[PDB]
Amino acid sequence: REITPVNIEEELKSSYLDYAMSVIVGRALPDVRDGLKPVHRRVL
DNA sequence: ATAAAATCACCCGCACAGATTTTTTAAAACGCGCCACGGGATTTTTAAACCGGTATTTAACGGTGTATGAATCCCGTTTTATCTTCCTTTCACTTTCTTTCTCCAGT
Repeated sequence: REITPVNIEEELKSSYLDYAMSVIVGRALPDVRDGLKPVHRRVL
């Protein structure tokens, strides 16, 4: 209800995995077909 | 190299609150002087003590029915004891400027 217990390990793992996957797949690595990051493609 | 979140100076007019800065004014002070007042030595008069006596006026005493003084419990007020601090100060160190001493190539 208003208060629900949660273990710290699960929260840490979920949040860090989400952040790491988002950063790896959508911010820093280029594509092999056109060699562009998402920001470059959006600007163009 | 991509993301998340932040910070400061000045220009132009106008109205007002607060902080210096002259300017004026009333109190305190100084010097000189004179006459109002108090001391000293006589006259005069009256306030209060003393004898009466009488005629009131007060205070001590015995019942009822309260209003308040000491005790307890709190909370804002002011004192006092107790921490940190920025400018003064020198001072050994470092840095930076000024003069001097050679080198030294050229003729």
